[PDB]
Amino acid sequence: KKISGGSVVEMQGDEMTRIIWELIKEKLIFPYVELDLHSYDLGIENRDATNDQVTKDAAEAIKKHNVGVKCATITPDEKRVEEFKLKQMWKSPNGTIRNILGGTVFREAIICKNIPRLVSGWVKPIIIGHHAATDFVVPGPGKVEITYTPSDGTQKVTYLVHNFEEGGGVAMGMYNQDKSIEDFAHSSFQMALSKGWPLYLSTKNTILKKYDGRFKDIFQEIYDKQYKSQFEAQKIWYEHRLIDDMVAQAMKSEGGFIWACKNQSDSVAQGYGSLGMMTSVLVCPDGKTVEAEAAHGTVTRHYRMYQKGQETSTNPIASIFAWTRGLAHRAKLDNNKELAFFANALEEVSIETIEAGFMTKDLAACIKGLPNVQRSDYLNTFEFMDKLGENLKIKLAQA
Amino acid sequence: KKISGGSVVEMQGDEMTRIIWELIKEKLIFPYVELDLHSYDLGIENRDATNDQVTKDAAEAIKKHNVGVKCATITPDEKRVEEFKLKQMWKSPNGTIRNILGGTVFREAIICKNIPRLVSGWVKPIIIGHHADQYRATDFVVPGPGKVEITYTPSDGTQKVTYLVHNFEEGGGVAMGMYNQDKSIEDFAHSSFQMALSKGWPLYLSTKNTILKKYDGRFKDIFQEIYDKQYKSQFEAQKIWYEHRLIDDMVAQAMKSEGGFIWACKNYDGDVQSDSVAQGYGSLGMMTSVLVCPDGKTVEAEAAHGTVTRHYRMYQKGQETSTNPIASIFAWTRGLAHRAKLDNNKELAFFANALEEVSIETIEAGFMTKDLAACIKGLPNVQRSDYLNTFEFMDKLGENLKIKLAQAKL
Ligand SMILES: NC(=O)C1=CN([C@@H]2O[C@H](COP(=O)(O)OP(=O)(O)OC[C@H]3O[C@@H](n4cnc5c(N)ncnc54)[C@H](OP(=O)(O)O)[C@@H]3O)[C@@H](O)[C@H]2O)C=CC1
Ligand SMILES: NC(=O)C1=CN([C@@H]2O[C@H](COP(=O)(O)OP(=O)(O)OC[C@H]3O[C@@H](n4cnc5c(N)ncnc54)[C@H](OP(=O)(O)O)[C@@H]3O)[C@@H](O)[C@H]2O)C=CC1
Ligand SMILES: Cc1cc([C@H](C)Nc2nccc(N3C(=O)OC[C@@H]3[C@H](C)F)n2)ncc1-c1ccnc(C(F)(F)F)c1
Ligand SMILES: Cc1cc([C@H](C)Nc2nccc(N3C(=O)OC[C@@H]3[C@H](C)F)n2)ncc1-c1ccnc(C(F)(F)F)c1
Ligand SMILES: Cc1cc([C@H](C)Nc2nccc(N3C(=O)OC[C@@H]3[C@H](C)F)n2)ncc1-c1ccnc(C(F)(F)F)c1
Repeated sequence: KKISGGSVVEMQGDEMTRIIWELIKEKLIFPYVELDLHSYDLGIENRDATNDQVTKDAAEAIKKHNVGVKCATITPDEKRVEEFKLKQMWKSPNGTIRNILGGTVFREAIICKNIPRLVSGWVKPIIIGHHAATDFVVPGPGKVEITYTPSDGTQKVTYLVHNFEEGGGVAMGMYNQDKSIEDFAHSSFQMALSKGWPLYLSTKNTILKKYDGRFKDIFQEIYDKQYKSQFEAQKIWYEHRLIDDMVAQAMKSEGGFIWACKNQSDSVAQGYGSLGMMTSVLVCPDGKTVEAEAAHGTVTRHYRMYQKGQETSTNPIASIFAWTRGLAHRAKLDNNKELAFFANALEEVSIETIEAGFMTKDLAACIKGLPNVQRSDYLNTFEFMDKLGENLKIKLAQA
Repeated sequence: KKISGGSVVEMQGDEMTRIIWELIKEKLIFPYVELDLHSYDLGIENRDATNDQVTKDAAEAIKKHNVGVKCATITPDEKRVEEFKLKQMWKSPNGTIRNILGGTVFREAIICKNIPRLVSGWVKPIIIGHHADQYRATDFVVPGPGKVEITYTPSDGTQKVTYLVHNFEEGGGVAMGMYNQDKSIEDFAHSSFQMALSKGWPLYLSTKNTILKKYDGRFKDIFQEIYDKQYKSQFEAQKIWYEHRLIDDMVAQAMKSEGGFIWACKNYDGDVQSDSVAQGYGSLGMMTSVLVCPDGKTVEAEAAHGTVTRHYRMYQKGQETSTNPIASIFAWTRGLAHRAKLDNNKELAFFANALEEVSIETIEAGFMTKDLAACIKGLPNVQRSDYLNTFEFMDKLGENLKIKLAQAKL
C-alpha cells in the first residue's frame, strides 16, 4: 500500500520535458505515493486557451499549499506565436510565478563520483542563489544627474553621473528596496538552515560601497538578530566575501556551501553539458513556500528528433529531483517520515544508477567526450527511466 | 650585427617582477636584439622621489613611440606608505597610463599542451576584450521614502529630460546611476575589429540588449554600423566574421568552442571573470594583457598579474622561489611583434614569434615552474623534482632560445 504524500501543486509543461514529466509520475511517483494533487496545465496551448489564467492560478495554489513542482514551459517568442497561432506573446510563466510568490532561486548540481566536474576539487554540490532599471540614450553633450528627494522635502541630493563633453552615449538608473534585500537575506538564511551548510554572500562593496554595502549590512543585521543561534546549533556559519576572493575561495573549495550572489548558473551547465543534472528551487523568505523545477528548458531540439521518430537520450534527473525536493519539503512541513524517506531514496537511486555505468548520452559525453561516444556507452531516455524504475523498486523493497 | 628592434618605451617595476624583468632583458632580449629603448623607472621609490611624475612621463613616451612594455607595479594602499614611508597614496600607475592613452584592454592566456585548461576543449587561446562600468558608477543610500530621478540636461540650454527611477513609498534602499559614451563604444569597436584582423580570428560582442534595450542596444548598433562600413570587407577576405551574441548564449558557446576567437564583453569585471578564475585555477603566470588604443597604432603590453609580493619576501629572506616569467616574457614579445608590424621588420617579427614558441615548447617538454607543475599534479601535490626555480627556468629558456635561433639560419 502507498504513501500519503499530502498537498502538492503540480504544473505540466511542454515538448520533451512534458513526455519525461508524465514518465516520472507514471513510473516513479504514483506507484508509491498518493497525492492530494493540485494539478495545473501550463502547456502552451492551454495557456493560450485560458489567456494565461492557469499560470496565475498555479501560482496562488503554490502560495496556498507551500509546495510546487513545475515542468519546463515554452516561453513564447515571435516564432512561437506563429507556431501555435498564439493570441499574443504570453509572458514567461516563470516570471509570472516568481512575481506572485517572491523569493530567491537557488541552483544546485547533482554530483556523481564517476562524472567529471568542471573543477575537479568540487566533490560536494555548491548551491548558488542570485538576487533578481531605467536606461536611455544621451543625444549629446550635457549633464546626467541622479537626484533623491525625501518625502518631507527637508533636503535634496543631486549626484553627478557624468558630464558628457564630447558627443552622446547612454545612461541608466537602478535601485533596490530594503525589503527586497531583506527577503534575499531570509531566503538565503532559510536555505542554509534547511541544507545544514554554511552561507557566503559575495558583493563588490569595495567599488559599490553604498549599494553593495547595504546588502552586507542587511545580511549581517538579520543574521545577528534572527539566525545566528540557529546557525551555531547546526555548527554552520555566515560570512560576507568580496566577489574577487569568493571566486578564488570557491575554486579551491571541495563544495558543500551556499553562495548568495549580489551582482546565471544554468548557462555554464549548458556549456559544460550538465544542464540535465542541475536542479532549481525558488525559496520564499517565509521558509514555508517552495517551488522546485529543473534548471533547463523543454529541450526542443530533442523533442523535434523525438517527433520525427529518431531516438532520444534526454536526461531526466533534474526533472526527477524537482519531485524529490518538492516532496522532501512537503514531508518536512508535515513530519512525514515515510515521504521524506521516499524522496531521499529516489535521489540515491538516481545517483547509484549513474555511478553503476547506466546513464544518458550527455553524461557519457561528459566522461569520454562526445566525439568518442558510441551508442552502447549510453541509454536512451526510455531505457534509462526503466532502469531507474527497476532500481527504485529494489531499493524500496530492500527496506 | 644583432636584430634592429627600434623604438620601444620600457617601464620598470617592483619586487619579484622587477627581478624577473631584468633576467628577461639580459638573457632573452639583449643578446639578440638592440632596441631604441626609452626606459622609465616606475619603481615606487622613483615614483615617490619624482612625485609620480615619471609615471605620467612614461605615458606620453608611449603615445609618442606607440609601443610600451611594463613591469608590474605596486599599487599604493595605506599599508605601503608605512613600509616605504611614502609621501602620498599615489594612484596606481595603471589607471594613470590608461586614462591618458585610452583604449581597450585585451586579455589572452598562453596555452600549453601538457597544461590542462579549465575547459579541456579549449586548445586555442581565447581573447577577452573590454573597454578600459561598475567602476564609473555613482551609488548612494536611499535613507527613507522619497523619489529617485535621473535627468539629462543638454549643454545648449534646451529642455532637460527627466526619468523616474523609483518612488520609495515605504522604507528606503539603494540606487545608482551608470553611463557610457559613444566615443568609448566606438573605440571599443575599432580596437576589437582591428584585434580580430591582426590575429586572424572571428569576433563576438556580448550584451544583454533584450533587457537593457537602449543602453546595450547602443553597444550593439555601434559595433554593427562600424563593421558594416569599415571592416566587413576585410573580415570576409580572411574568412572570419563578426557577430553579436546574447551574453548567456555566448557563455555556453564559448565553453563549447575550441578557442581561437575574440570576445568583446560589455559588462566585464576583468579582476573577477579573468584574473580571479586564473588565480583560483592557478594560471595567473600564463595570463597576458595588452592595451590597444583606437588610433590603430599605440599599444601597451604587460603581464596580467602583479609584483608577486609573496615570492619576493621569500627571495628577500634567502629562500628559493619558483616564479613564472611567461606572462612577463609575452609582454615583451607582444610589444616587439607590434613594433615589427609598424616597421615591417621581418627579422624582429620572427624573433618575437620564436621567443613565444621557445617559451611554450620548453614547458611542453617538461621544464616548468612550480605553478605549472601544480596545474598537472594538483596545487598541494608538487615535489621539488617536478619543477625548476626562477633562475633555473630562465637558464633553460635561454639555452633553448639560442638553439632555436641557430637552427633558423637554414
Ligand atoms: N524554466 C523553464 O521553463 C525554461 C524554459 N525554457 C524554454 O525551453 C525551450 C527551449 O529552450 P532551449 O534554449 O533549447 O534551452 P533547453 O535547456 O531547453 O535546451 C538547451 C540545450 O541544453 C541541453 N539540455 C537541456 N536539457 C537537457 C536534458 N534534460 N538532457 C540532456 N540535455 C539537455 C541540450 O543540448 P544539446 O542540443 O547539446 O543536447 C539542449 O538542446 C524554449 O522555448 C524556452 O522558452 C528555457 C529555459 C527554462
Ligand atoms: N598590473 C599591475 O601593476 C598590478 C600590480 N599589482 C600589485 O602587486 C602587488 C601584489 O599583488 P597580489 O595580490 O599579490 O597579485 P599578484 O598577481 O602579484 O599575486 C597573486 C598570486 O597569484 C600567484 N601568481 C601571480 N603571478 C604569478 C607568477 N608570475 N608566477 C607564479 N604565481 C603567480 C601567486 O600565488 P601564490 O602566492 O599561491 O604563489 C600570487 O601570490 C600589490 O602591491 C599590487 O598593487 C597587482 C595587480 C596588478
Ligand atoms: C560554484 C558554482 C556552482 C554552480 C552549480 C550551481 N553548482 C555546482 N556544484 C558542483 C559542481 C558544479 N558543476 C561542475 O562541476 O561542472 C558543472 C557545474 C557548474 C555549472 F560548473 N556545479 N554553478 C556555478 C558556479 C560558479 C559560479 C561563478 N564562478 C565560478 C568559478 F569561480 F568557478 F569560476 C563557479
Ligand atoms: C567567476 C565569473 C564571474 C562572473 C560574473 C561577473 N560574476 C559572477 N559572480 C558569481 C556567479 C556568477 N555566475 C553564475 O553563477 O553563473 C553565471 C556567472 C558565471 C558565468 F559563472 N557570476 N562571470 C564569469 C565568471 C567566470 C569566468 C570564467 N570561468 C567561469 C567558470 F569557471 F564558472 F566557468 C566563470
Ligand atoms: C573564455 C575566457 C578566457 C579568458 C582568458 C583571457 N583566455 C583564456 N584562454 C584559454 C584558456 C583560459 N583559461 C583556462 O584554461 O583556465 C583559466 C583561463 C580562464 C580564466 F578560464 N583562458 N578569461 C576568461 C574567459 C571567460 C570569461 C567569462 N566567462 C567565461 C565562461 F563562459 F567560461 F564562464 C569565460
